[PDB]
Amino acid sequence: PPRYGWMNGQCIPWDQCSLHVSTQAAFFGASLFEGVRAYWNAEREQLYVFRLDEHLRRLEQSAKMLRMKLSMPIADIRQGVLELLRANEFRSDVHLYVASYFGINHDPDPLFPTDDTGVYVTGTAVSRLPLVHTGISACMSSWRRISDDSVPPRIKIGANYQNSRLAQTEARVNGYHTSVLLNSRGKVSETPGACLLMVRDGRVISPPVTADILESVTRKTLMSLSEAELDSPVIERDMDRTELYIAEEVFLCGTIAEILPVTTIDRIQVGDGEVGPVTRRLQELYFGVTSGQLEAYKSWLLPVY
Amino acid sequence: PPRYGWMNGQCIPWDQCSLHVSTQAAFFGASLFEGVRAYWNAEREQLYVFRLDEHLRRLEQSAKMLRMKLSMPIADIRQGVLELLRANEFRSDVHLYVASYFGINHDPDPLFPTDDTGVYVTGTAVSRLPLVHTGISACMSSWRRISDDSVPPRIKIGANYQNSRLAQTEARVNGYHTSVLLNSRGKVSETPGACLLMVRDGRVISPPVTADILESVTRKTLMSLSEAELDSPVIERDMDRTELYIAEEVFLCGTIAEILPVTTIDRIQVGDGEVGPVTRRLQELYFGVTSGQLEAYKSWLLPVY
Ligand SMILES: *Cc1c(COP(=O)(O)O)cnc(C)c1O
Ligand SMILES: *Cc1c(COP(=O)(O)O)cnc(C)c1O
Repeated sequence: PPRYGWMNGQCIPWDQCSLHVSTQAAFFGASLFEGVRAYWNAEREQLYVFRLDEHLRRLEQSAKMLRMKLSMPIADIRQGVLELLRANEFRSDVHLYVASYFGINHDPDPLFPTDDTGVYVTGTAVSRLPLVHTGISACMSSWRRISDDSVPPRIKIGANYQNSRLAQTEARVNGYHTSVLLNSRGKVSETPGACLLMVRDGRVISPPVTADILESVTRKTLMSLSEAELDSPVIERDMDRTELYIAEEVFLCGTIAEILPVTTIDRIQVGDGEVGPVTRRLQELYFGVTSGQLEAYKSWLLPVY
Repeated sequence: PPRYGWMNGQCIPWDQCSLHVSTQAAFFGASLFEGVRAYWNAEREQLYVFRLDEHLRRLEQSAKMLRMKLSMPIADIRQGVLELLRANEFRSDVHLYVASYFGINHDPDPLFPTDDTGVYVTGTAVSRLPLVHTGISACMSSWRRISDDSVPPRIKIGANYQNSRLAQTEARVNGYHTSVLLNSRGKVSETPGACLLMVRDGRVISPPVTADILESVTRKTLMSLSEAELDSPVIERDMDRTELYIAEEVFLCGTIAEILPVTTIDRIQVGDGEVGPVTRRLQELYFGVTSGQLEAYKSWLLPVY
């Protein structure tokens, strides 16, 4: 485990990174959060946080819809990420959670938000799953994705993961790495913890932001890279379940997930069942960008030391 | 605030009733819980927990769907409720939360449930809102109720309250005590924290358990009372929004809510705008039962001292 976490402006022993059970955060999962990765480059001896700004922008914007006042400005939270990476002396890849959470209730009504707000940042060392090279199996879920006008999947909040937990538990129980949820219009949305893209007739295709998905930072990154580097704009259109059986390639992306090739869906082979060239190409760009090997994209990276 | 709470088999100072931020409970709101009320009877000097068994039965059954192993048997949790009421020396009405929660992750996948499980019980003194006598205003919500095959409202888990928080925040922002959500079939489901019933053509009517509601203990109680005492079985049928404008009465029920008469919906007067006779009658029965004044129903009550 790591030595420290960071809460409300200071590093503190990991041991005592705690919320009272009566806080809205602990009880309801009412924490708005961002997953952020830092990538270690051995040649150079540097750690690069990836697109922290896009993450912080999304947190601040999501806080509006929740009527949640940030406990401190995002600039200070940026400072926090730095303090935390450094206090733990991480010399490898790191997964971070940066959170703004509701605290103790200020009101007789327990379902109304409070003004008592805090922030914390957690990081743990991680390394790349061999599944990134191998490819994974997915199944279609029996669960339907939560809807925008009910519990918006566009807000990355602790509470919104129940829909994910059910889909993901079922997938694993049935022998798959993950599953694909249809939304209430019967179209492809995403996977419990990652956006889904496919290749058909030479084009990269992904569901639009109205398909009940989170608007992934990694998704947006791949869209830019496909456009700028492969001269292949990603087409955002609704997708059907049965298209995945005929696509040339399918793969998933997100901060934690990185880029995961999907080689079987419900045990049907995607294309010829191998990791596809577009996937590989996008993996090469993405790993290149995040580790700081491609100068053109350097302004996405925050050096830590 | 109360002096103690109860966690994992023991009373401990309220101050240190805490979860680590990395627990599934803290982060996702992955706590299965029951609201339970204890009622103080001044003549007699006794505290009666109401229908604890029905609450414990629902918790254990809900734990199955979540693949959550109870940390201890329900009999021990019953013991816990007693220990806690007594350690705090409560001599008035009490609201309790009894919770089984997921702890630290045992698995690389953060969306898969762990076997590290605990339980806790919280209680605070409360007293009856004057709104029980006055009646409240409701509005129809712009938010739609979460669905069974997405995030089941039948499971009372921390995480499932986001849908409630949004509806309830909006209600209060707009000058109402609460709101009524339609489900995805466009029918009446419930209110953020209470089931809804109405009276039309002399009959008490409530949405069925397939309208995306929690199967309320208070709901079931009122159904028995209406049947046994008023000779008026509650009819369980879908209800439309526009029926509430023409009903003779509307009222809400749940543990925390008790029985709340609803005298306006979207500022339209329900019936003649006064608390209705059926509501009053059901309030009299319900307050009679819970405080231990009606011997016929004594076996619903658990005496504490
Ligand atoms: C966080 C998340 C993703 C990944 O998005 P990023 O912004 O790339 O981290 C995808 N889907 C869901 C459901 C998520 O919560
Ligand atoms: C707990 C709850 C109720 C009330 O049910 P009881 O079993 O009477 O306590 C009603 N609706 C919702 C959404 C709830 O979570």
